[PDB]
Amino acid sequence: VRSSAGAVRDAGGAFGKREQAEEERYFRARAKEQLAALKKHHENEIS
Amino acid sequence: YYKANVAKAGLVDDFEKKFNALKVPIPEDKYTAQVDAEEKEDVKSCAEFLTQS
Amino acid sequence: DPVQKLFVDKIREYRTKRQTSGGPVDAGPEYQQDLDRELFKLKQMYGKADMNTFPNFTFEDP
Amino acid sequence: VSSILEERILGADTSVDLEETGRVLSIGDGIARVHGLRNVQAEEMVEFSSGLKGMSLNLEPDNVGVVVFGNDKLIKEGDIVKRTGAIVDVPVGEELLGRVVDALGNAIDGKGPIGSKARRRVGLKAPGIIPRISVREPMQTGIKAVDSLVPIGRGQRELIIGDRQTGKTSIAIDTIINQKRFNDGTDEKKKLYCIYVAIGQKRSTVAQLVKRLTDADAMKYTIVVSATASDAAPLQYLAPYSGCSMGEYFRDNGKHALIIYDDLSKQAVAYRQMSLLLRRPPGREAYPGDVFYLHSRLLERAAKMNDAFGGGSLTALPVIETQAGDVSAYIPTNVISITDGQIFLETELFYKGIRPAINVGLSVSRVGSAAQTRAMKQVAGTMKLELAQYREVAAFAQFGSDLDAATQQLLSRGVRLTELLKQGQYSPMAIEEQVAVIYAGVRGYLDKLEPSKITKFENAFLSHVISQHQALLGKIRTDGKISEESDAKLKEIVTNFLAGF
Ligand SMILES: Nc1ncnc2c1ncn2[C@@H]1O[C@H](COP(=O)(O)OP(=O)(O)OP(=O)(O)O)[C@@H](O)[C@H]1O
Ligand SMILES: [Mg+2]
Repeated sequence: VRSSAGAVRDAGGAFGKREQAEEERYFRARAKEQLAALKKHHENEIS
Repeated sequence: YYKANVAKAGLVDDFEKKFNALKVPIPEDKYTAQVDAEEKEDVKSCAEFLTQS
Repeated sequence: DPVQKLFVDKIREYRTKRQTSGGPVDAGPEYQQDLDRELFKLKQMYGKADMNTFPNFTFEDP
Repeated sequence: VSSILEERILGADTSVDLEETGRVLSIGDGIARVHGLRNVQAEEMVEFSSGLKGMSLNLEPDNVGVVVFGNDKLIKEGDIVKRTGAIVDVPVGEELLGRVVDALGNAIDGKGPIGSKARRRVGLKAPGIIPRISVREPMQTGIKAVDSLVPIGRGQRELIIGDRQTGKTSIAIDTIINQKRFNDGTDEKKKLYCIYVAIGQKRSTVAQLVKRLTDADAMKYTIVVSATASDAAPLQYLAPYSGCSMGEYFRDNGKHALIIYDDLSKQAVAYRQMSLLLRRPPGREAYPGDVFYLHSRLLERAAKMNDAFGGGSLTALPVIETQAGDVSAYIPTNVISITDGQIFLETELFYKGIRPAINVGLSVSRVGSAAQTRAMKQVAGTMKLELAQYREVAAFAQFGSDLDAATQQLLSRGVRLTELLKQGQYSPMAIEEQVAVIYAGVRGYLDKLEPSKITKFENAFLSHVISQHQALLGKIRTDGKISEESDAKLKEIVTNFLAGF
């Protein structure tokens, strides 16, 4: 009897979905700031 | 052995002889030219640097 | 050894065959078709170079 | 041709004989129920009229249940079954080396016929308790992890267990290829005559395999039995014993052999089909009650004869496949309690980049220190202790920092050793090169070198040692120990090289 790696997501329990939740915060916020920065960049390049 | 198994009339020894006649092109020294480098480097170190040092 | 008529039967069918070997008797055009297909496939496995000479190279130096 | 056909006809056996006989009552699913054959020995080879074979496996009081060695499309209720009186036997000798034979020792390679002289049964008994002598010599597999942490002596059963596509056959074939250096050399006390039994594989896989072996010119000393997926159940149930008898010939002829069963979980399935069709009572997972006797009487032929019976040997590396690390299933536990070890392979390790994906935590060998050379023993004792220490606290790895410098050292050593154990495919290494690399690894001559580069170092080091200091390696190899002079010389080479890179 043993365990595996990357198994807190397969169970789909409470943690399996809270983990999706946490990751999705982090990367939604990062995507927002990255989109703003890319905008800023192209708008600056108009000059 | 080839002639033995190879019932072909003469192609066996035909190619045998032709092969034995054919000779490979040995490559020729063409990079082999920068030797003065050594000597002129020798100058930089042994003449242009020896006396100044 | 000739006591078994089977041996002589096979033997003289064989003989008549060898005498007929002036050509491959009763080859049948399907024989030729099989030859065709497999001979091509063999050649492609062996390449397309003319199978008669010493294909020259004229090797390239650095 | 024609002229050859003449003696092809002549070279026959036309004679007839007064033979016993029984007539088929029934047929279907590959199981004839012959009626008659009153004097047929259990487990005997009968021949049907059409031309097939059969192994009269189930002597019931009124009929004999025979198992056909092929499609029974050729058999009909009413056919004649004539007994031969001879238990199943197979050809043996050194004529087989380099050939490919099927379960019954019939060349399926084209390439002419087998010119064997002496045959041999397939249901012999294993050597007793007195003939054997303790396992002492090593079988260099050429794989760092196998050859240092989980050694394999000659005369030892070493299960190679693991899930699907983790590299079990690759380990076996690296082992087969490694023996080339011995089998080309001189001494006859280090030549291993590998055998490879392919069960349940498709003929394409065995063809690719023999291609690999031929490329490395490793066929001149290998036999390759093959009961592939299309061959009726009896020929898969019976191939391992054909291989084991071909190997027993060497073993009792004072030679050293090595037999690789691949898989042994596709032989038990074939035996289950045979039994369930013969209507024998089923058991757990539907396997009969003999699926332990089956394997046990096979893997107990791998012995190491003493010096009064010749001094021969027969290793055995049964490859087993476990369904998602379910080592508790029936067959995995049946074959784990027969053998002297296990080389566990895992996919978490295979995809982390640790290839070969050996899981040193679960892999053990119950000979242990013995079955190693004194040099490899000296290196591997410290390596094993260091790796165990690293494993017991690897859980912290993802943090690393924020922790004591002692555990930081432990992680910085374990990572280096793990990276050193990584190996390529079909690139086995002589024992001296393994000792050199793992010496440069366990003595701290890499702790200051970033892990990502270790592999580079390894290769470079070998190129810088093989081409430069073959004398030192020969000194280590001929006497398999590190004399203080050799130790210091290794230290100097490691230090100066690392400085020069
Ligand atoms: N040392 C290695 N380095 C890199 N890749 C490897 C190594 N060993 C095995 N592999 C890869 O693992 C794959 C499977 O190998 P292999 O057939 O040996 O495993 P297997 O368990 O026998 O497969 P199966 O169980 O399906 O027969 C191969 O495609 C090979 O590329
Ligand atoms: Mg395999």
